[PDB]
Amino acid sequence: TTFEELNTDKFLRRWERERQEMLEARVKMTNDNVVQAMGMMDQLLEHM
Amino acid sequence: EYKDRPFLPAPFILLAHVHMLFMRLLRLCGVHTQEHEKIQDDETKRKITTFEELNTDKFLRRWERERQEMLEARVKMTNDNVVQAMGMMDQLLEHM
Amino acid sequence: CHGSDSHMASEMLHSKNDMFNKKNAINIAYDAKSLAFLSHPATQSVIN
Amino acid sequence: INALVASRILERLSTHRALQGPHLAEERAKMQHNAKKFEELAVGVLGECHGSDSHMASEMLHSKNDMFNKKNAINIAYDAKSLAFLSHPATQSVIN
Amino acid sequence: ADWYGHLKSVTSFWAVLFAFFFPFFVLPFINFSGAHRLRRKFAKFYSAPYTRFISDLLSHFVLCVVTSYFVLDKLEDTISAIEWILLVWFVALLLEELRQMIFCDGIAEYISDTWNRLDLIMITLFFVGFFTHASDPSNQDSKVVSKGIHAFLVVVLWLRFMR
Amino acid sequence: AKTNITALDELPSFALAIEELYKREAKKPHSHVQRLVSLSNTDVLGRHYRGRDLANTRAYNVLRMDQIFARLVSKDFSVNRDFTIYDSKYDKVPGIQFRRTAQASHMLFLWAICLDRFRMARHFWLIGDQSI
Amino acid sequence: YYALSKNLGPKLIMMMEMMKDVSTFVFLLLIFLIGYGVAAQSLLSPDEDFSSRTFIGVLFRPYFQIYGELFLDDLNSEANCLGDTPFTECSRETVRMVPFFLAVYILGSNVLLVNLLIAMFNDTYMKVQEAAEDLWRKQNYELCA
Amino acid sequence: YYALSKNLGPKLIMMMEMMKDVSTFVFLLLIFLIGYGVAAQSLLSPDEDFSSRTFIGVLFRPYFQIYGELFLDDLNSEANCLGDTPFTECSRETVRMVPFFLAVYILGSNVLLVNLLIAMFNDTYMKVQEAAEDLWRKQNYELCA
Ligand SMILES: CC(C)CCC[C@@H](C)[C@H]1CC[C@H]2[C@@H]3CC=C4C[C@@H](O)CC[C@]4(C)[C@H]3CC[C@]12C
Ligand SMILES: CC(C)CCC[C@@H](C)[C@H]1CC[C@H]2[C@@H]3CC=C4C[C@@H](O)CC[C@]4(C)[C@H]3CC[C@]12C
Ligand SMILES: CC(C)CCC[C@@H](C)[C@H]1CC[C@H]2[C@@H]3CC=C4C[C@@H](O)CC[C@]4(C)[C@H]3CC[C@]12C
Ligand SMILES: CC(C)CCC[C@@H](C)[C@H]1CC[C@H]2[C@@H]3CC=C4C[C@@H](O)CC[C@]4(C)[C@H]3CC[C@]12C
Ligand SMILES: CC(C)CCC[C@@H](C)[C@H]1CC[C@H]2[C@@H]3CC=C4C[C@@H](O)CC[C@]4(C)[C@H]3CC[C@]12C
Ligand SMILES: CC(C)CCC[C@@H](C)[C@H]1CC[C@H]2[C@@H]3CC=C4C[C@@H](O)CC[C@]4(C)[C@H]3CC[C@]12C
Ligand SMILES: [Mg+2]
Ligand SMILES: [Mg+2]
Ligand SMILES: [Mg+2]
Repeated sequence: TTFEELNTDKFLRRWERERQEMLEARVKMTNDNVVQAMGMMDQLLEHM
Repeated sequence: EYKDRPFLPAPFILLAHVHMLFMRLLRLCGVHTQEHEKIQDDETKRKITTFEELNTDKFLRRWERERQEMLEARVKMTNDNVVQAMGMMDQLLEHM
Repeated sequence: CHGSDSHMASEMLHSKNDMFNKKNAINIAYDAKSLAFLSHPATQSVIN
Repeated sequence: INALVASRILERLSTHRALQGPHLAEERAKMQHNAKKFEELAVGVLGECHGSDSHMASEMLHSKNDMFNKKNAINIAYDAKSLAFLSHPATQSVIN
Repeated sequence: ADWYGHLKSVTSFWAVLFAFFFPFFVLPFINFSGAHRLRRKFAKFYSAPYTRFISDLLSHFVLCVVTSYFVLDKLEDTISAIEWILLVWFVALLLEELRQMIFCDGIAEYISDTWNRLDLIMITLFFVGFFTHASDPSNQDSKVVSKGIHAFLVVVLWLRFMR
Repeated sequence: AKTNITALDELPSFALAIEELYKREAKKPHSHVQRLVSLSNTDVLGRHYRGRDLANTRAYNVLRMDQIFARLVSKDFSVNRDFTIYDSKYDKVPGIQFRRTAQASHMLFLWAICLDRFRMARHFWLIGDQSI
Repeated sequence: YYALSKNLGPKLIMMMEMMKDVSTFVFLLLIFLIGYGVAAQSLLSPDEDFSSRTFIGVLFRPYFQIYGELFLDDLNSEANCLGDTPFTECSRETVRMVPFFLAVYILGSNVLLVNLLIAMFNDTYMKVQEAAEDLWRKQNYELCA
Repeated sequence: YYALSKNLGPKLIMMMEMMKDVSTFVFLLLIFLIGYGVAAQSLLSPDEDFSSRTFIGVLFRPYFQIYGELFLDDLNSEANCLGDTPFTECSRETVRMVPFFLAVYILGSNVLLVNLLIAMFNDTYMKVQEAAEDLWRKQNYELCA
């Protein structure tokens, strides 16, 4: 039972890491990050 | 093809042929009968029309969402966003 | 499971489960018609 | 020669009696993977040599090595069962 | 859904064929997706395109088997009963082809289809062979030439069965 | 409301809560949960035998749903439930806090498979045990 | 007992899969065979009462002619043609069309249908070989159980 | 000495690879051949003591019938059927089933198994042609050494 739960958590961590190393996810992550980056620049320009 | 064909098989289709000829003769010369059909109500037509327009808009929204989730569009969008980001930094540096 | 400890994974696949009527997991998989599970190398190793 | 020897040792260790066991599976997999990588390195360096000076590369492949018991590198590659190295155009040109 | 008409979609080839052969024994015990019941089931089941297709198949299959028997068995010194049945059958087929010519989308649309071409060649071959036999029924040579034309008739009939 | 059946009265509060989640989903028009329960042809305890008030007011109890899912898997599914462990007399037992969680999780997971909500199914699958 | 083997077992599952393509080939060939058999049997014997031998004549040579046994000496002898060149100087001129009918038939059956069956087998093979391996792995448990 | 050539050498390595598929075909055919051979030999001679000739009769015609030599004149003569139409007017009615058994057998062997072998050869060819080229390049050094 302990072995099965540990390997279930281990597979989910490996699966999550593998899905984050895909090209589609990285391009999507990069796009959302640049959008949030301009939000932060909207704060810079306001303050300036 | 099989909707308009008479049901009676090949040897016995002569009876069907003379029956259709009898109907044509009795409608052209005799004129003792006519043709009857059914016409759909306006309510079900506007229901079909409303359904078709709603599904057209729904497909276009789904199609637009699907085209924005493609890799090429996302890379293009990311490129234009970084270009606009430097434009905003040209304003920061100017002001600074 | 098969990556971490193959023998313990074999013990896990051979364990009769009190819930589920004391059927081993391979019996469950065959009854569920899971072709992908049965064709896996770990399951095939236990069957061999 | 060291990359070929490295590929051979990892390949022989991956099927050796000391590495069989339930807990050693990933280790074994890693060995085969690393072996393959070293084989690629041996091919790559060889290719670079043949690109720079083919005749000097031929002299290099024909050189008996004092360490390694005076066997030429092609003899080492055949003994290491490196199919990728033997199928390379540089090695085949030296054999021809 | 148009193919099966007012019948359920789970109906198989054998069920519809059995219902076609046994009308009074399979129709009450069937699901349709007294004067008000029996007449309605008869008018709905036999107006379906699937039933008409099955009737045309079975009819063409009997035509092939009966015409095959006629060309294998020897011709008599007069026009036989099976010859008269086939004569009535092919006139009917010719009238059906003429009806198809009138109610299609032009002569070009009908002649584009290869099965219509096979139908015309089929009807033409039978009538040449029959008139060849019927010109001199007691002549042995006429019977031989008629069966020679009717060999071509049988091959086309079986080719036409692939529709 | 109080029930004459001893099996239904033995059920804890969270079982009634899962029954409430089934009831809310079932009251929607053309809902497949209601159709599944009606076409199952079973009584209140889920036995295949095909008291009208008891058969409609408590038609979505967890035992009956367990029997319906059991018939969906195979001919010999029989999930073993132990609702006695949720009583206060078993608090001194060491590993019971895992077990009480796990079983509960399982029941909710079955509900999440029934409504085809994959994310909650994956979450309750992760919380409980016997993953494979 | 071939199913235990890693080579013979999946191939047996694939053979059972190819039986549908074989059945498709049989349905297509029945047309050409019956059409040619009734026509050819009628041309060879045009003045004979129908019997069981007529039916046997309709199926025997056409079916075996798809396997290269052409029966040309037997067909020539049955046609009552006495010339040195085959199917010449015959009593009836219609029976001289038998080699032609045959000429169409083996073009239809061997050249067209058999090669089409080879194409269906190759496509079917590429589509369902991995599924056969998976089904063999399930049958491994079935045999073990 | 064909191995030196860039065309004949890899093809010889591939031929040695296809021998396993040939062996698979042989194992599948043995079933149909023995079943049909014992059955057909028994139908042709049902009142004969077993000898070495019975065993030779079980293997000779079935194996050679997979290559188009059907032996129908020889089978018809052996069946003691005196009719003009083949396998009619026989002494025993059971021997008239030989053409049918044969009809199943060559459907099993030529139509099904041979075409399956063509599919296995094509798949096997596409899978291991590059490996054969690599193995030929290693054998080039072996021959040079
Ligand atoms: C497929 C369709 C279009 C073919 C039509 C052509 C057939 C029916 C016709 C065209 C020429 C005809 C042949 C012409 C002359 C002779 C010689 C005579 O002594 C016997 C009949 C025989 C042998 C005829 C048999 C029928 C025949 C073969
Ligand atoms: C339309 C397609 C199928 C082509 C049809 C060609 C047919 C009609 C041709 C091809 C070979 C021809 C035969 C060749 C030779 C002879 C011998 C002659 O003394 C009588 C006619 C006869 C027996 C011919 C009949 C017509 C024939 C069968
Ligand atoms: C490339 C391929 C398709 C060429 C086709 C060849 C055709 C036209 C040949 C091959 C065999 C031939 C037949 C062989 C023998 C006879 C019998 C003779 O008494 C009349 C002609 C007839 C009936 C021939 C007609 C033409 C024929 C059918
Ligand atoms: C594969 C299995 C299902 C086939 C079963 C059918 C076999 C065993 C049966 C069905 C009909 C039978 C035949 C019926 C009649 C006769 C005629 C008689 O004078 C000799 C035996 C013979 C020729 C029988 C032999 C056996 C037979 C062919
Ligand atoms: C189930 C599958 C294999 C089909 C089986 C069909 C078998 C049983 C059929 C097909 C052809 C049949 C034969 C055809 C003709 C004759 C001649 C008759 O005077 C006696 C029976 C006999 C010898 C038949 C026996 C049964 C037979 C062999
Ligand atoms: C498209 C293909 C598969 C058609 C199949 C044709 C089959 C049904 C045919 C081809 C050869 C035929 C056989 C040929 C000869 C004989 C001998 C006779 O005395 C009894 C019938 C019998 C035994 C036939 C039975 C039917 C048969 C097996
Ligand atoms: Mg038509
Ligand atoms: Mg868990
Ligand atoms: Mg041959």
